Amino acid sequence: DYLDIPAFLRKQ
Amino acid sequence: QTQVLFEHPLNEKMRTWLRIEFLIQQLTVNLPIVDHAGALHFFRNVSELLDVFERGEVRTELLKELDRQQRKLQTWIGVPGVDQSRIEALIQQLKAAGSVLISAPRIGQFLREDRLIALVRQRLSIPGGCCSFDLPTLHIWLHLPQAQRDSQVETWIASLNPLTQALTMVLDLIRQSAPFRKQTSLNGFYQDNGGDADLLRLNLSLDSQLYPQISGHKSRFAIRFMPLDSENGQVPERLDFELACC
Amino acid sequence: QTQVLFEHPLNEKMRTWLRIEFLIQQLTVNLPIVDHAGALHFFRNVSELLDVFERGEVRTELLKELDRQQRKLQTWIGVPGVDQSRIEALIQQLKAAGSVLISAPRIGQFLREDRLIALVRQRLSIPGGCCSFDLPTLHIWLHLPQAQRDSQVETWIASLNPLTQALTMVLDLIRQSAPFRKQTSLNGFYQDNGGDADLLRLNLSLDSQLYPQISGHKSRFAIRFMPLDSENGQVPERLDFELACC
Repeated sequence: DYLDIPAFLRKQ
Repeated sequence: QTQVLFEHPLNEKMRTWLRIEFLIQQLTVNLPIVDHAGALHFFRNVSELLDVFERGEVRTELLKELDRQQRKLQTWIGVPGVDQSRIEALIQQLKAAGSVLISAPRIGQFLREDRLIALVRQRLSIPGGCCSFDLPTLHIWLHLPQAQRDSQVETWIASLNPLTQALTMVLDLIRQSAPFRKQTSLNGFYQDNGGDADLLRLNLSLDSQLYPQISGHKSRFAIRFMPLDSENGQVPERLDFELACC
Repeated sequence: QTQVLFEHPLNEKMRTWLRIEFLIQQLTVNLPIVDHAGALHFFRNVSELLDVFERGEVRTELLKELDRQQRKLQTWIGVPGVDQSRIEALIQQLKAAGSVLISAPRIGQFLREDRLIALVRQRLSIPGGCCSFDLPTLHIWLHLPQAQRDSQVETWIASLNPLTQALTMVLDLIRQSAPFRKQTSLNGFYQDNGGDADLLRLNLSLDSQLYPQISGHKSRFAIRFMPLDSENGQVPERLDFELACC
């Protein structure tokens, strides 16, 4: 669910 | 550091993008233009861009994608863990590049009208036709003050900014939209489904000296790994790499 | 002050030689190779060279030229004032260059039969066919240990040594056999009889805003000085330039 999100859209 | 990056367009669209991206990168690689060699490298790449531009309108299809990406971005709002502050930025950059791409004049038109580039293109089709006795104007142009050349070159490259902006943003988004899933091809053969994929990305071992020879098929495909040295290089039974359908 | 050297072949023979001179020279200009830019530059020049080889009889015309220059220098043997030590050395160089060239296999043989060259040379008639997806082979090669690419590039350049040496001497001697002489153009036009000359060497001042339109036919040539300002500037009544019929 949280890792399913692209690394570049993933921060705080 | 120890892996090689290979990319492959799964459709004619992504194929035109990867090409136009490459040709544009080249323009700014060997700058500034000082000698005859450098000049040829520049006008040649420019000429290739003008060849692909004639085929069809890259503007429309590139705008289409800018919006497609704007929609992909907004489906991520709400999802716990998403840095939505970064999303709204991209969505605006997309719209910005969208307007800029629209307001600007026909793609590469400024380059086509350029008298110098016009003459140089004519003699690119001839093997040794870009010599001094063939291109006097270009020979003088290469003896003018360095500042003048940088001036014209900068301008030539700037006229592609509207395209360069939208292009680099679309591809950059697509490249990061999907992560690298680890795979293992035995006997040097791989077969999987791409789906709604436009791009393939492969990270092969630097030491394997192998490269993917991907073949297309509807939405699926077929990878055939072959050695750089077909006279001395080997293809093992186990090939652990990283794939990513974007 | 500041001059610009224009050279114009007075026949297909010299025309080919100047082309080859340019291409050969290019190969060693941007060494060593590290990226796609440096590679494509090299591999493309190697291609235009090969295209020049198969379309003309360079080895033949060059072996005959060496013989001509030998006879030319021979006539100076015994002549008072001439440095016999210098001429003899030169004769033995032409004798050895012609011997080496005549003992070496067909020109470009090694390059034309090379695995990688063949691949890269094929994907040159296509605008963006030299990318990482159309040319995987070239991609991995740019990642091999340096000493390896160094070695390959070396042996590739060396395969043209018999040619490069004989060609240099011929062109050198030819440029040395006729000094520059001040000349005057009237209304941006000039004409004379070339005779037994293979090359025109014209020196023009950069601040003349003019570029030479050299035309050739049979035994006579015609220079037409034209403004860079595309018929917006004007042509001086008389223009002082330097011209050498080699």
